[PDB]
Amino acid sequence: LTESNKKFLPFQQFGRDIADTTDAVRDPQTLEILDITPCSFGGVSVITPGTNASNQVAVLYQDVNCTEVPVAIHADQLTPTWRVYSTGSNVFQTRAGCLIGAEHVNNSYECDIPIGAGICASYQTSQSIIAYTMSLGAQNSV
Amino acid sequence: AYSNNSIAIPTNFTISVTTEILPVSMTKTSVDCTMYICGDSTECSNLLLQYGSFCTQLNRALTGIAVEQDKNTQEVFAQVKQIYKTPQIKDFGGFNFSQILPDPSKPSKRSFIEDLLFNKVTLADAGFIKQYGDCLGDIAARDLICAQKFNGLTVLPPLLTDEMIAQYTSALLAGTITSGWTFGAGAALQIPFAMQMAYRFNGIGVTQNVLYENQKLIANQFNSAIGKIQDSLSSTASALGKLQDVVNQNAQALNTLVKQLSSNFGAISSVLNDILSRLDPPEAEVQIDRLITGRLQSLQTYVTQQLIRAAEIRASANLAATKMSECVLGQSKRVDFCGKGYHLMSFPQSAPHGVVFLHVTYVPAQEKNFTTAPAICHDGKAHFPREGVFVSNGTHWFVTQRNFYEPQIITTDNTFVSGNCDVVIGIVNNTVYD
Amino acid sequence: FNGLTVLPPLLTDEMIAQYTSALLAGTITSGWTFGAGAALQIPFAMQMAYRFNGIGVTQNVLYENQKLIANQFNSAIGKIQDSLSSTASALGKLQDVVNQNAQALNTLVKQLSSNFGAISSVLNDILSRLDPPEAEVQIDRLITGRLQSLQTYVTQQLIRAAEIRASANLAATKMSECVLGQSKRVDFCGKGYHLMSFP
Amino acid sequence: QYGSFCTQLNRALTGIAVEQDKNTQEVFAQVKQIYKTPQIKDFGGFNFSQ
Ligand SMILES: *[C@@H]1O[C@H](CO)[C@@H](O)[C@H](O)[C@H]1NC(C)=O
Ligand SMILES: *[C@@H]1O[C@H](CO)[C@@H](O)[C@H](O)[C@H]1NC(C)=O
Ligand SMILES: *[C@@H]1O[C@H](CO)[C@@H](O)[C@H](O)[C@H]1NC(C)=O
Ligand SMILES: *[C@@H]1O[C@H](CO)[C@@H](O)[C@H](O)[C@H]1NC(C)=O
Ligand SMILES: *[C@@H]1O[C@H](CO)[C@@H](O)[C@H](O)[C@H]1NC(C)=O
Ligand SMILES: *[C@@H]1O[C@H](CO)[C@@H](O)[C@H](O)[C@H]1NC(C)=O
Ligand SMILES: *[C@@H]1O[C@H](CO)[C@@H](O)[C@H](O)[C@H]1NC(C)=O
Ligand SMILES: *[C@@H]1O[C@H](CO)[C@@H](O)[C@H](O)[C@H]1NC(C)=O
Ligand SMILES: *[C@@H]1O[C@H](CO)[C@@H](O)[C@H](O)[C@H]1NC(C)=O
Ligand SMILES: *[C@@H]1O[C@H](CO)[C@@H](O)[C@H](O)[C@H]1NC(C)=O
Ligand SMILES: *[C@@H]1O[C@H](CO)[C@@H](O)[C@H](O)[C@H]1NC(C)=O
Repeated sequence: LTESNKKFLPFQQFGRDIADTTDAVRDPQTLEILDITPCSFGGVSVITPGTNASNQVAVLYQDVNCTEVPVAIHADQLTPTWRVYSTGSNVFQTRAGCLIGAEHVNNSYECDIPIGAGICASYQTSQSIIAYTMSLGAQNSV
Repeated sequence: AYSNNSIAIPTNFTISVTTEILPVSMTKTSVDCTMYICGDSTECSNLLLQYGSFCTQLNRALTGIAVEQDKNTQEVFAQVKQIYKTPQIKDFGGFNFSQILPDPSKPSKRSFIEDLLFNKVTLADAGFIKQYGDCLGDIAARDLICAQKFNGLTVLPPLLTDEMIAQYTSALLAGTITSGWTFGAGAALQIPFAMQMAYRFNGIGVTQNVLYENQKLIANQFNSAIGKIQDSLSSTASALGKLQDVVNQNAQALNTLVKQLSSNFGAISSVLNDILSRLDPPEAEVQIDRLITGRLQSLQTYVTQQLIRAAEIRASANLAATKMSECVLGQSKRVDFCGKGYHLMSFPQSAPHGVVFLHVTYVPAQEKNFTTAPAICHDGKAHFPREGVFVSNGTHWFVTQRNFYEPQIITTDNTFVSGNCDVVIGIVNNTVYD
Repeated sequence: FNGLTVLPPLLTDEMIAQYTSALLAGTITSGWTFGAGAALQIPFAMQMAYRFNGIGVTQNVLYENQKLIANQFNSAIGKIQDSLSSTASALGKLQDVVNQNAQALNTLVKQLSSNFGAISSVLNDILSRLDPPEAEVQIDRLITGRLQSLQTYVTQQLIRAAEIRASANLAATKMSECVLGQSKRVDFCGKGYHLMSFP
Repeated sequence: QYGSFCTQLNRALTGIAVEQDKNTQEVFAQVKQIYKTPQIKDFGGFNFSQ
């Protein structure tokens, strides 16, 4: 529940969404409009090497800027060792959302784990997860 | 006007540039198994747990579709792994490639025709933007995108950005204009452009002296054809129907999937909230089960249509890859494969979720009827031309090539002797100077 | 009477025959020139010599043995006609497509008699015997079954349409390459060294 | 109360019919100039009457 700028009719009580969903509800005691948002965030992708390799993972949040990552995923009411992936230090912003848990490097290699928008991830040396811009090939001229 | 002794030989020619548009990939999507059916309800999720692995199969199929979309793009555009850069010079013997070569001025290194093509598609990339800040406190209701996002439906971005695709196309163009077809079979070997055009003319069956003697006219015709193509693109908008059709079909499918959430499917209400509010659980299981069955059938229908569309797009991408490899990386002798006429060259241009080919062909212009004979008789021997046909100007007899009128005096080098004059039918009498 | 109809094709068979006749006239009076632009006249023997040069045999071979080759062509056409007029299993593909479509439609019609778990498959004798709120359950079961049948039919139709589209693309390529020109691809326009094709 | 279940079926069937017509047009309409058969049959001994 949050505060809403929507205006209801004087006798209205509920607000319905396009897909027959409740959007905003008027509080019966204090006559204010509160909008309803699901607390489940869709668009979480887990980047991992094989389980035989390691247990480190890097989380990608789709279409979110990392200023409001803890707010979007409700990091307050989350267990520990998940609040680490919300407000971290290896925070990298891409056009496909922004990736937390991988160190950004300026060296371009061949794509290993495709993430999106020209960014690929790889597991390299001790060992850690690095993210980089994929390389199309060797530069040449005629 | 068929006759058994009449032939027609073209005298002039026209250089025409045509356009071909082929869809390569479609949008990649993901669906949340639980948030679409039983969104934010522990009871409904517990009930959905009793349906087994229904939605894991849907996720697997959608993942395969996305992977094959990326694979289609890679196969179409990553033929060469060496990124040749455009030369600083533009001395291509009168040919003007500025309309298709990259323009550094634009923020995205794209050419004029590419800018036209990307501006001709009215999609605005609706999957993008909406960075979870747009679906927040506002006076208006949710857009058609926030409804998809809040119900578990998402769009995955393509692996290759449009700038990388433009770089690939630019490398292909630079290679094909500075080396010919040699850069596809191995290392790129430099060659002046007029020589390459002479090689193509020899490939289509016209002697290279025709190109050499009329270089300026051919260059002007090519420039005019490119200008006409640019004007046609800048005037009309229905030439890009296929890409817009793919985008519209995918968007309509997603919108219908969202709008299907309001169906009752035989239950008291389509809203999950006001079933658990009014009905005690063991009585509510019936309504919840009906809703689950309906909403699970909707996803299966969506996934099946997506798989069929993906198969069609894969076929189109395979055709596009073959067209690139044959028309762009070489010269194709297949009829009606790289443009109507006699193929000379093709130029690739990037388009939104597609490719555009600029086929360059050779077309005869003006014909002239003549009198022809299969063979020429002599003192006990029959004569046939090595390469060409026999043509008479009413009084004399000449030999000329097939696709261009260039009469020559009949000598020993033109014709070879085989047999005698009685066996051949239609053999005429004329002198053969040595 | 149950809502299933067949739409007629846009092109009648006479228009298709006109198209094929135009293609035949062009390919016998001009060669391959009518596919690349304006049709240019040429005597037929010279066109056959051009094809012989295309397959790697000098045109004097055709010129010296014109009568024998013409007789062989006529005999081959006669044998093709006799084989067509004798057997009937050479057209299995078209008959198979027609039979599959007809069987699909007939099965869709015959599926209307399934109960799908209701008291009766006839809609009339449910509303005749059951009051509406009690009849809603039976009506819903029947609706679900008859709606699943249509979905199965449509999915099968889409798959068959994809196959037919692939076949049509192959046919168009074959027409453009074998009919409008001479093809050097092996086993694409007949076994051997291709000379010409007629649609 | 079942929503747009059958509109999708109608759309798919319409697309199938349209693509059938498109297939016929692509196969048979390669040339738009209707050449007529010549009055003569002097094709050097070749018989095309069948
Ligand atoms: C309802 O009662 C509470 C408690 O007295 C009060 O704070 C609130 O303003 C009241 N609301 C209305 C609409 O009367
Ligand atoms: C994981 O797979 C590799 C591949 O053979 C194997 O060498 C390794 O032992 C596996 N790890 C475990 C814990 O079995
Ligand atoms: C949200 O993301 C954009 C990226 O386009 C960024 O520029 C902006 O600063 C972010 N919001 C905040 C409050 O930082
Ligand atoms: C990589 O580039 C960024 C941006 O220029 C820079 O801040 C960072 O220090 C670079 N990393 C290294 C190891 O130099
Ligand atoms: C065919 O050629 C012969 C000469 O060999 C000529 O007499 C005859 O008129 C020609 N046929 C036609 C229809 O003109
Ligand atoms: C071919 O056409 C061009 C364009 O009209 C013309 O300038 C040129 O003179 C023509 N050539 C011949 C040989 O007629
Ligand atoms: C090529 O065309 C552009 C515009 O179409 C023109 O500005 C440029 O001067 C042309 N190139 C040459 C060498 O004239
Ligand atoms: C050449 O002559 C034939 C017969 O005399 C005639 O039918 C044909 O139209 C002529 N060609 C041209 C281009 O006039
Ligand atoms: C045909 O061309 C030759 C070549 O110059 C010329 O000598 C002859 O007079 C021409 N014939 C006619 C009928 O104009
Ligand atoms: C050419 O020679 C043949 C026999 O060798 C003869 O019948 C014919 O009349 C000759 N033609 C001319 C124009 O003299
Ligand atoms: C061509 O064949 C038909 C029957 O097969 C025959 O009637 C006709 O005479 C033949 N053509 C010629 C020129 O003999």
